Amino acid sequence: GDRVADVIESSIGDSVSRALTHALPAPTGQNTQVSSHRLDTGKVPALQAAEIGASSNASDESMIETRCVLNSHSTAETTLDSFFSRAGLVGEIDLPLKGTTNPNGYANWDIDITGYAQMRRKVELFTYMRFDAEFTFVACTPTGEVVPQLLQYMFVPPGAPKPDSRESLAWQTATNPSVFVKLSDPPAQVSVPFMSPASAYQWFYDGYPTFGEHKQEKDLEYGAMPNNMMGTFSVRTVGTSKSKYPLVVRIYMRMKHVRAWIPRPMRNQNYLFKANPNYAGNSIKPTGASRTAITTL
Amino acid sequence: GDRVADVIESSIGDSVSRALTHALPAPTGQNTQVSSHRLDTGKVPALQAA
Amino acid sequence: SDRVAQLTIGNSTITTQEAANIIVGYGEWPSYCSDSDATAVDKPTRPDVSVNRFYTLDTKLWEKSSKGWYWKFPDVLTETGVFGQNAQFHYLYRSGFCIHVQCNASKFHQGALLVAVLPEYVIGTVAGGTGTEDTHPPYKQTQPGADGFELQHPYVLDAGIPISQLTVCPHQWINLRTNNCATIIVPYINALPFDSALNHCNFGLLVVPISPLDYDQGATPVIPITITLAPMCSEFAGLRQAVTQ
Amino acid sequence: SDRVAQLTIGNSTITTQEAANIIVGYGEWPSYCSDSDATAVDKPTRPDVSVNRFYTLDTKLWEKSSKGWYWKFPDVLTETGVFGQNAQFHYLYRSGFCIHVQCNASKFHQGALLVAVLPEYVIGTVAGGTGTEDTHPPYKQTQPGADGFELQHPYVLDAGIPISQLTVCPHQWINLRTNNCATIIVPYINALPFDSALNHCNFGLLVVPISPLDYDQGATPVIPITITLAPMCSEFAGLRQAVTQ
Amino acid sequence: SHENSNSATEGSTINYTTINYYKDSYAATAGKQSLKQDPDKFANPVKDIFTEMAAPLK
Amino acid sequence: SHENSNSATEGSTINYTTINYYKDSYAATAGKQSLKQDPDKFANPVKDIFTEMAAPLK
Ligand SMILES: Nc1ncnc2c1ncn2[C@@H]1O[C@H](COP(=O)(O)O)[C@@H](O)[C@H]1O
Ligand SMILES: Nc1ncnc2c1ncn2[C@@H]1O[C@H](COP(=O)(O)O)[C@@H](O)[C@H]1O
Ligand SMILES: CCCCCCCCCCCCC/C=C\[C@H](O)[C@H](N)CO
Ligand SMILES: [K+]
Ligand code: NA
Ligand code: NA
Repeated sequence: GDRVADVIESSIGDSVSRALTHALPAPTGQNTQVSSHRLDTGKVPALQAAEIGASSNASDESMIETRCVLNSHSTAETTLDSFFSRAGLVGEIDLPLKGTTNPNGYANWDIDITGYAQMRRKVELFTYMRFDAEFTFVACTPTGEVVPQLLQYMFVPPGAPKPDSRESLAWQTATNPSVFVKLSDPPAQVSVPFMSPASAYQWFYDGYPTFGEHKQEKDLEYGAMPNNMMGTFSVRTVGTSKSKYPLVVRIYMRMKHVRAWIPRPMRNQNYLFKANPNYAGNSIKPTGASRTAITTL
Repeated sequence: GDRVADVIESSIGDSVSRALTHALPAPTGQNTQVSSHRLDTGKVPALQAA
Repeated sequence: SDRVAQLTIGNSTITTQEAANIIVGYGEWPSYCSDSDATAVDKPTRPDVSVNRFYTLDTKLWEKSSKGWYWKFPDVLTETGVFGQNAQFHYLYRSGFCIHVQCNASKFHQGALLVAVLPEYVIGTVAGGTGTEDTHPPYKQTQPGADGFELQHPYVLDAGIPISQLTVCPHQWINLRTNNCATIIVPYINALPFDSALNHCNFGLLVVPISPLDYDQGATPVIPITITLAPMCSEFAGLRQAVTQ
Repeated sequence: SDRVAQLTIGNSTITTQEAANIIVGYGEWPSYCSDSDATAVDKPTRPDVSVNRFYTLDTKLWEKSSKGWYWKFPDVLTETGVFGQNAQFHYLYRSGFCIHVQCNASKFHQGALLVAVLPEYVIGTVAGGTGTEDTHPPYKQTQPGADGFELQHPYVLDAGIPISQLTVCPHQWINLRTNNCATIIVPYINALPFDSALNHCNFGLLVVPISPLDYDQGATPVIPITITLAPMCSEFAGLRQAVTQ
Repeated sequence: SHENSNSATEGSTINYTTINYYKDSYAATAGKQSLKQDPDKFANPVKDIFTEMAAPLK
Repeated sequence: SHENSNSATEGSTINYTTINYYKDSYAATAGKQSLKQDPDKFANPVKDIFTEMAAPLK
């Protein structure tokens, strides 16, 4: 029981997030209302105070004499699902015959979509994102040819044994999900749920994954978010003997059922490395085009 | 006939001269009323802005 | 009546006679974690007044050539007062913050600082200049503590993103002819209900001159920028011995 | 709340943060000509927004020795924009005007301009000095166009009348320590319902320094006076080819 | 239908309209989102809101 | 169904009868149009209409 007044009257524990704003339906662009001349003292829409941190509240109607316009222009194409639910390339896997990289007929790809700039720049507009996804696998030879070859794709979550050869016992796939498909078949396609241990994936994590001294050698771990590490994607030609053909698997991802939070400035310098915002210090370029003088076009 | 809103709501054509002042009868000079001391903040009749 | 203000919390009070309203980040006030969002089962500790109060941590000098600085939260406070102690003894922490940046001059000085809060402010390096070396920033640059850290390349926020768009984040400006402070309230931002005050900085505070400081010879040339902040709705859990990192 | 103002008409907006209210000449707002006052039978044209808008026509420099200037209405606008075209193509014209004279300085400058509107401002000449020669002012002095004209003898308004009594006309003062502009609204004044925009100037605008401009060496010495005006309730009739005079 | 509530958007303040043929909802199409917006959250997050007509700093 | 009104003909004075399997209406079949015609618009656009029996110019 509580008896001293400061305890009774305290707000310690209020779990309700007091919100100053709320969403309104806006299926179309706003309309324009008729306006006329205003010759007044006291009323001054045009004057603002940007220091406050808010954007100007002045509208067309108050700055010029406007007509009435019934705007039926839709806002549907700018929803998160509209912007993001379009398949883009997020991974390429090579399976050569005579090669330096994967001459053994299998390959392991750590799932990380930050290797391609188009897709990456788009998702990095937000800090946190939660979504489901549709993955499509397009396979062919390096010339774009289709050959009668059978492949196995397996999803290996963190902790499951990664295959170490085309004949690894792990390909028994008694629990992991695998897809068996021919290059001659249409691209394989599957749905993936939101799998992070967190409520969202986060393209930016200002911190370290572990405790301890963060000495120079363990600085490559700054920014590493295990909550974003979903595992490995493994592929192999299905046989006990080497395949007769060199292959390429291109991975496309289409997000769906998207939610995003905390928008941020968009990347303006070329990307250099996966999941790390390093930029070339000697080649810092302006965000856009430049001109010779401010008084000339 | 008029149908677009800006035309309906416009004041183009108002022939009435809006007047801010009006005449009052004044057959004699104004009278003087009794007044007393005023020791106040906020009230300042003497100060003007020509 | 919008230019004047008083912020009182704990045993501390701040006054200003040249304010520019108050920004409440993302439109919401700090709040404690709900029983449905929570996951850890131990009863949390909510010290209240001993930790939710204003702490004045640092003063920088604004010079005609300053590039700008940043601080990381809650890093700036992990070693200060009762808040720090709690952050060290507990694995889990969560809180909001009221940030009040101060800077006054004269009606004859000029300049404008952009004061903004950027969640998950991951720092990048110049990659050996040529961009061929995959270097990483050292602990002292990622978690600079109370002293903060000076930006090497403000135009790209030392992270390859344009400062020209930083206004998409909660912010205010300190434009000397107008105001002498910025006040921003920030709720707890993260993809988890609680986290480590040591391993993870939820956001960074940036103070960057966009219109350079200027004045005529003879006017006071020392123009300080002081940082004062107060945790709000602090909660801690997962108690054990104190740890500094 | 009387010091601040916004004037919006047409596609133009004016702002001021150091105003001194607004004068409405002779206490009445501009209005269109009534069917009982009118005499011409053709349906008039009332272009509206394309001509009733603010036009910024001229800038003069206020010097410690300036005598003052004047402009004639509607002469100042007969060659500008869609208004000018209408004034040239039509025999008949009528309109009111919103005049906004601008002049800012610093809290360290001083001086006061008298801004007034004088209907039927007929200019006189000095009559050969001795007063024996019946001379007349040249067209360029009676209808100076946008450039205006400088007063030769401000004390008598170049017309043998005392400027000391000019305040009997609609006016405002621009006293630097107080305001940076003057705003005067003028209705159509004439003994006829409509008239020629070319042959007759309904009134003159006078801007005359009464308390001389002054400041210490080192303060900005270029103090401009800019003239902006907007026709109101413009009406035209008696259409034919364009004529400039 | 009678499926699992697997979707990444289950519990969203905006309702979607989708198609599906499997027992797991995350397999469903993207569908149509609801058209609500809250610009103020980012563009006007001030404590004491000011009018369009007023002088922002008084 | 519950789709978007994307069709190039949305708001047409003649109604169509089509088939579709997608959320966007423009993906639908051409269907059947309505059989209305207005020859007069092109063949007889005169202000003062004249009869068949009369002498056109009187
Ligand atoms: N930010 C916005 N974007 C697009 N349309 C809007 C917006 N805000 C309001 N509207 C539309 O304008 C109407 C509300 O006008 P009001 O009551 O003055 O806010 C609604 O029916 C909306 O469709
Ligand atoms: N300008 C004026 N000159 C002379 N007498 C006036 C004037 N204004 C008002 N009055 C007189 O004062 C009375 C009105 O006083 P009040 O109601 O305070 O305006 C009337 O009965 C008038 O006779
Ligand atoms: C049968 C094969 C199925 C293939 C399975 C694909 C699972 C992919 C899950 C989507 C994960 C989203 C991306 C997450 C994190 C980023 O790529 C980086 N780690 C950011 O550091
Ligand atoms: K609308
Ligand atoms: Na305003
Ligand atoms: Na008074």
